[PDB]
Amino acid sequence: PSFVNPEKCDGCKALERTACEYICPNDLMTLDKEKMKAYNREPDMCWECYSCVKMCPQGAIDVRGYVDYSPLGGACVPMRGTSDIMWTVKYRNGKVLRFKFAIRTTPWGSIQPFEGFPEPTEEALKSELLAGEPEIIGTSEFPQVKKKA
Amino acid sequence: PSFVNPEKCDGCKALERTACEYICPNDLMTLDKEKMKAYNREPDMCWECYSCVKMCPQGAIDVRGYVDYSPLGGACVPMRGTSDIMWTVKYRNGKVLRFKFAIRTTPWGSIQPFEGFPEPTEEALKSELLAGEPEIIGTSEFPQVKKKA
Amino acid sequence: VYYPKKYELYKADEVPTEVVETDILIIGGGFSGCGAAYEAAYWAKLGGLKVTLVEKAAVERSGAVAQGLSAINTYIDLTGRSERQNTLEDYVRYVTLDMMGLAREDLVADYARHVDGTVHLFEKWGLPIWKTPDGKYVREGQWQIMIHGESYKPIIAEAAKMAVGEENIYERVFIFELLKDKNDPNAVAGAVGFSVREPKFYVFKAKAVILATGGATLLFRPRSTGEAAGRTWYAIFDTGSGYYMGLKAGAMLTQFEHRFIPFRFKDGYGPVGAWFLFFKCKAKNAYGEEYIKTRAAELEKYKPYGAAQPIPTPLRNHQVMLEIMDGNQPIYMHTEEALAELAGGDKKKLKHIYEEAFEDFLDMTVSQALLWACQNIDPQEQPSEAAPAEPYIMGSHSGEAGFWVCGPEDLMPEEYAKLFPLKYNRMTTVKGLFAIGDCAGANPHKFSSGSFTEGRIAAKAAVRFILEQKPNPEIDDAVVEELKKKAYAPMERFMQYKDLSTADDVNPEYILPWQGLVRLQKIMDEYAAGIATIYKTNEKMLQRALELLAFLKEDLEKLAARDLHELMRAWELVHRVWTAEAHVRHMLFRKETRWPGYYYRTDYPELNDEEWKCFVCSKYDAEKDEWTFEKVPYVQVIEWSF
Amino acid sequence: VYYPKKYELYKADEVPTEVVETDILIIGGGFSGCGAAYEAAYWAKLGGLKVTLVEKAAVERSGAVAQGLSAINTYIDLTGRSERQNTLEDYVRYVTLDMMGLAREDLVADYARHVDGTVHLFEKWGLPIWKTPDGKYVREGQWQIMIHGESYKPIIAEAAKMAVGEENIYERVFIFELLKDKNDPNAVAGAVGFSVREPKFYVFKAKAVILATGGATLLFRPRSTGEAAGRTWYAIFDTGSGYYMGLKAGAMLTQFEHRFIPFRFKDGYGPVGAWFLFFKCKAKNAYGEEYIKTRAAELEKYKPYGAAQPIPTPLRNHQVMLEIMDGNQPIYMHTEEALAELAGGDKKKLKHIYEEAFEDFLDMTVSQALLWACQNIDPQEQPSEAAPAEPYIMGSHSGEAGFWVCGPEDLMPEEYAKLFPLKYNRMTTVKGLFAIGDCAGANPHKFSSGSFTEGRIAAKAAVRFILEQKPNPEIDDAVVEELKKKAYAPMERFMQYKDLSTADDVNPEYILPWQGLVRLQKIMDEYAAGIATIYKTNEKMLQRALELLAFLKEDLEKLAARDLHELMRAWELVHRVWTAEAHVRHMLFRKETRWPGYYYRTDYPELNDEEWKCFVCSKYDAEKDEWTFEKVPYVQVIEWSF
Ligand SMILES: Cc1cc2nc3c(=O)[nH]c(=O)nc-3n(C[C@H](O)[C@H](O)[C@H](O)COP(=O)(O)OP(=O)(O)OC[C@H]3O[C@@H](n4cnc5c(N)ncnc54)[C@H](O)[C@@H]3O)c2cc1C
Ligand SMILES: Cc1cc2nc3c(=O)[nH]c(=O)nc-3n(C[C@H](O)[C@H](O)[C@H](O)COP(=O)(O)OP(=O)(O)OC[C@H]3O[C@@H](n4cnc5c(N)ncnc54)[C@H](O)[C@@H]3O)c2cc1C
Ligand code: SF4
Ligand code: SF4
Ligand code: SF4
Ligand code: SF4
Repeated sequence: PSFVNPEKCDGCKALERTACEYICPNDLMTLDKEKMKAYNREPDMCWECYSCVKMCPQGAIDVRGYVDYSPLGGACVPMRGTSDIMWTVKYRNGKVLRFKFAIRTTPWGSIQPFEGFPEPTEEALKSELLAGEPEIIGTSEFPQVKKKA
Repeated sequence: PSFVNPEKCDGCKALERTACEYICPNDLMTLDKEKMKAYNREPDMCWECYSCVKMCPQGAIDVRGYVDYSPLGGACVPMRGTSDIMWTVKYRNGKVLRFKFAIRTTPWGSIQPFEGFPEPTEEALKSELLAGEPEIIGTSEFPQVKKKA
Repeated sequence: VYYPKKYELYKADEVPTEVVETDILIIGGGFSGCGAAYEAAYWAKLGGLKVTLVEKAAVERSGAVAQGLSAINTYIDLTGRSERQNTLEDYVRYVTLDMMGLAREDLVADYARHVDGTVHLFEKWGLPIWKTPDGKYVREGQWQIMIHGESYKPIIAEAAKMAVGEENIYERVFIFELLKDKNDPNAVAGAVGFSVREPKFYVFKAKAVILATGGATLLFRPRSTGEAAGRTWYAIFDTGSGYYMGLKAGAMLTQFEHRFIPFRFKDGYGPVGAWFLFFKCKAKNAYGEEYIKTRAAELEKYKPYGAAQPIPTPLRNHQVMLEIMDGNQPIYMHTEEALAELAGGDKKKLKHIYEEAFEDFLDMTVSQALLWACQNIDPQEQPSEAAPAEPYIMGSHSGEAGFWVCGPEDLMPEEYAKLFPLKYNRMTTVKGLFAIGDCAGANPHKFSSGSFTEGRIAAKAAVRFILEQKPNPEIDDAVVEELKKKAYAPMERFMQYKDLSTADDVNPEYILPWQGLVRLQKIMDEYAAGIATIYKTNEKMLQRALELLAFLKEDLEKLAARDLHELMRAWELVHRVWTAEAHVRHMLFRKETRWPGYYYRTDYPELNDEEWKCFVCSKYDAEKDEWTFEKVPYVQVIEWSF
Repeated sequence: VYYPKKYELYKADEVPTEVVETDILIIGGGFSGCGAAYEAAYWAKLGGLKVTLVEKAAVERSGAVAQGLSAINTYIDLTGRSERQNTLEDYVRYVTLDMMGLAREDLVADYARHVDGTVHLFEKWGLPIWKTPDGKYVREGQWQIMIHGESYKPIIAEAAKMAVGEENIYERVFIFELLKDKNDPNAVAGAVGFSVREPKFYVFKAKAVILATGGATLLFRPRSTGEAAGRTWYAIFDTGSGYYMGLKAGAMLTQFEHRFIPFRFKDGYGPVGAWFLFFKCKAKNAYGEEYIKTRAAELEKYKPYGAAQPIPTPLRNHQVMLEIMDGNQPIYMHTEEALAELAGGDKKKLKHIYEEAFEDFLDMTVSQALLWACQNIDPQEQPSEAAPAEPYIMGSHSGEAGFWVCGPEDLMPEEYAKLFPLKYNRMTTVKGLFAIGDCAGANPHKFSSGSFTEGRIAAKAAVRFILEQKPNPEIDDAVVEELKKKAYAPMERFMQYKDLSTADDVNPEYILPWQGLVRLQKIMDEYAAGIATIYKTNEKMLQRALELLAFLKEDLEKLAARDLHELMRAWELVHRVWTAEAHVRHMLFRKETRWPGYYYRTDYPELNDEEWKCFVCSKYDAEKDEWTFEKVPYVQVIEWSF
């Protein structure tokens, strides 16, 4: 499960929103208004998806493998950028692996949902065609499927 | 597991020792110094042995069946005396059963450990005989067992 | 187990209500929901319709794709953009055979003819697809393509946000019940929910509602019960919310007995698809036997399903189960032999495939890479253990449980249209209510691309439905107030009975969400073909399950919650309990064992094509508290042969 | 899971040490320990010896008999005080056959010739024994007598207290390690422990030490993993402490592969002894089949064990396992039919036996009566489900796991005396160290009476040992200091690393006791023939278990504790881990399946009387960190024939 490093956590300084609390798909990350530091409120409901880890601007969040099956010592640390993501995998035995994978081929926030699509029409609304079809499918026409004789 | 009724518990403040804390075989019952009331500090380690329930002079302790398999509503309440114990079993559907069993045929603290036994002797120390034998066994001679030829 | 730091209690009458009026309401902002939001925004312009998306968490990472995915499991490729082209007929055949003969081919063929377009848009939007030097999409198996998908959800979330607008997206709002038309008992009128960030009750009034809540997990006890209870193979974030609210509304379910048992890397449940299909890894038992070989003959009894290619997943699981029952564990994924073989002595080639192997994990199930790190397992040196996880209920993956939905007018046979008052694509038997992704049953193998695609399909159908039928649902304020009281009842019960015990979690008058969940998991595990009995069950066990679920259901009326987080947990439990009951009743009804490997009815051990080659559909009547089941015979819609 | 209300942290250097000098130290104040204290107090007078009893909880209710017991399971009756008299030879034969041929008959015949005297004393002290109108003790089966034993332990505690003196009883002191003679690597010198009520370290210096800690539970994952993980059938209070400290000292273990799998009422684990033997209850599968009969054929292969009467318990279990594997659950105890048949239409008779039935539960396992109440089960109307629980390790009950101990001079054959440097009754292979009750292996079926009796035997032998050998061991102060540092290390580690995380229980540098225990339970459950695999295992699985236990043992060096309660939990975990390791190594060594029903080695499925009719004894050498095993052939000591 995830856990917050007190020394690095700043309860999200003056930004507009608490990153970890905002991103967690299972509503586990929250702030301790007293310490002004975050924590996982229900670790046995943590999917170890690393969303909080990746979005913490201070890199104050890490993941400690579930105790049920995890010997101590292993760690996976991501450094997510804009076009790629870097990973450092450290083994219990000291072994260290480093990888880097692409994550996006276009600028963030650049999506134009219906770019180049014609305007919808009442007539079109009655066909089987979705937005952009049949062009976006790549075929010479809307794909046909042979019905059982 | 066991749980304490705040209304009935007085923290054993009028006694030389805290009954539940003293009796629990798994060290679960303890006092919340703030409230001066007891509580089960680790319910999933409760064997539901009812020792605390039986020894609470205020009858402040009851047992709520493990949630894993217990529908709400059931209860077993003991009233332990000196020579017998009474039980009231209350079903989820409201049915109530009452039982009463003997628990001791002699006064408490009346045991004389070696009553009637002769004094131990160095000669006896070398035999197979335990204190009070062979007569406490019901035989005038020490029981013999046939060894295999 | 949950131990809140502090109380966050509110009484229903102290909570302000926010009314939101929209035309199309999408419940769940995962892949199918985002697909619906995206497409709906396009057609909605025809009537100036308002589209609203409600999500319990945050759309950027919510749902099954939170960590990303290492591949798109459904890409037909009708032109040759990938290393392997396929036909729609072959795909439909594949899915029907994987379902051991039972799949709504009209629905499968429908998402299949649309899915490639969705994938092409994904790439357009920035998703990096693995490519060969020649520029071809890299194939994993026959139907999947590899992707650098760490940001797969964020990319899709952006497309949806750009399409519908952030002002139309409600996050951190948990939907717990649907609202029906006061003017019509079999029509939807909206839904109710509550915020998990503040005291606020939501009332969504809509003409069309689309269920996209994902499937259901944690119904069954996992193979790890401590912290690792959180390591469910399928999305732990999905708790059968759509199944609950839809069935309560009277929408019919189908194939709800069809659970999916995933055979994955042990404990961490890392993916095996790439290892099997791409790296050509072999799975062998403790003695080095490749059981897909030694157990091949045992599939001969499942003609012609056992002769299909690939072999049906349930049958592959069956071979695994046979090994497990014979005591031939551990079962190993020989990654070390796979990597050595593929590299062929080429050290640089090894480094390259080694990076690919780790990306396969780091792009979607980091826990497996973390598990290897903690256990000092280097895939190039030693094999890894594999095992089947507990059962999960969903309709987008290899499982086909979900609502019985209408198909396209050009593919759906009369045989399948009989139960729909209105014939709109992906609409349930409840007018105005649609189901997509995991929520739509009988048409599995949608996966990421297919779920998004199914959402697009339903969204266009929803707009058509609104503009054609012109509905004007009226919510029942009386029912709304009843639901508002129920919504926060757990908090009021906690405050009312907490004084009966010095311990908040040991009380005779209420159960906390985690306590009720532990109970549900034990019942399902022991009686509903869970891991406890190696997925076996029978009439008696299922009947006892219903009895224990009855007790649990009654105890839900005594649920307590200490804060908003736990209040959501309480309702997620409620949703899972009813999902569980439906699953049990469905398994009890089908008197055969059609998917050995997923579950076995020891009292009806054989597959029965003479009497059970049909979809099992059911409807729950909330008023009478009665379940009615029906058998809808399967008919082959698309042309194909074994 | 444990969530302390507040911290209670101490550093070793700040904890005061209290040194206690004594002649005989008894570790554990349960039934065997109280028997030792009682008997030792009698003979000690010969040399003015000091006897000390140390208990981690409170003797009044500590151990397996905390709730009381409904019967005394071992009463031979050589004179006719009960409804059925028996002979010692018949008893020895009975125990050897139940053990599938492997029992130290010198030890069994020995406690058996003494046990009745103990029972008679128990009654004299106030224990109410069920009696017939004629005044005879009421028999349950052939060897047990029914008792009104709610206060069974308090009575025995009083006897021990009156005998040894309250000033010689230390309660709430947890013993975690033994001390050895500085000048003799195979002689005991005392033990170390700590209070769980205050900061105090104990150093006990003794000439003889008697291990009476009870067996080991919670090594395996239970069938209930939430609150109900606390509902272990055997004593949850016993965590294999004696096994750990004794094996660490170099005392040899025997039959440690012999776990006991109790078939009891499902979930609550109420007793079945009275129901089967006294009420003549029938156990049937889901289809009304009485499997002890329908599975009779399967036992014929075991010769002569399969034809024994009663049928050996492991074989009775085996019949049950076959039903479970076939998926014929639920398995029912037909209490409704048993009561009806016994009453014979007499309503007053019914009320009487009905009260007897409830007392059988209320006198020892209240949880089962509570379960019935919560589930609205009335035994006269409907049957109850039954099931085998997870494995437990102990030597006083139906399991014979424990230390290899010396027998009496008049019964022990030369064949069994070889490994004992000193031939004193119940002394282990370590001079001055005795083992009794659950701690003494190879002589099972002692139960309450027999355990107290074995304690009496060891006690007299200990006095004889001291007076004859005049032992005078010297503890090693350097070791004591190192152990004192180890004792509180978990607290110091918590303080040193808690700042790495905002959450006390999610830290990368330490595991809390409950976290290490969840892990241990999962390992044992999945690889050491736990419930997960229906008690099946093989060489590969066991070898993997050792690998995983190795990781866990290394991590024990990183245990953390937040208060004294958790510090005890930390050491109780340490004790279980080593016990678990010994159990795995023993199952791995024995290449046969002699106790099907308790565990199956799928790689060696048959019972082997040709090469395995021997006791398996092992020794752990701490200095070399090596385990050594040897086979000691069984020899019939007592005259009897099948
Ligand atoms: C471990 C794993 C491996 C997989 N591997 C592959 C792969 O490699 N390639 C591939 O193409 N596909 C794969 N998939 C499948 C894929 O992710 C799904 O098919 C897809 O996400 C299903 O979409 P959904 O919309 O039905 O569910 P999801 O995407 O899960 O979305 C459901 C949404 O509903 C929300 N929600 C739930 N209940 C409520 C409520 N009551 N109120 C408000 N919101 C709610 C959730 O928070 C989430 O945002 C995999 C899934 C998992 C979990
Ligand atoms: C559910 C159940 C049903 C049973 N039914 C029957 C029956 O009907 N009739 C019958 O005759 N017998 C029965 N028995 C068996 C009987 O109770 C035992 O045989 C007997 O109690 C074993 O004695 P013991 O001394 O070995 O263990 P126990 O009596 O358990 O005593 C062990 C002691 O050691 C203490 N201890 C443990 N670790 C440490 C440590 N590290 N430091 C200090 N102290 C420690 C414990 O707190 C306890 O006080 C049953 C047991 C159980 C649990
Ligand atoms: S996002 Fe990071 S810095 Fe901000 S509150 Fe969470 S952990 Fe602390
Ligand atoms: S790892 Fe994922 S599930 Fe766990 S706390 Fe972080 S964001 Fe939430
Ligand atoms: S024994 Fe009863 S009155 Fe005394 S502290 Fe415990 S619960 Fe409270
Ligand atoms: S019931 Fe028994 S184990 Fe549970 S708290 Fe009470 S005395 Fe302790």
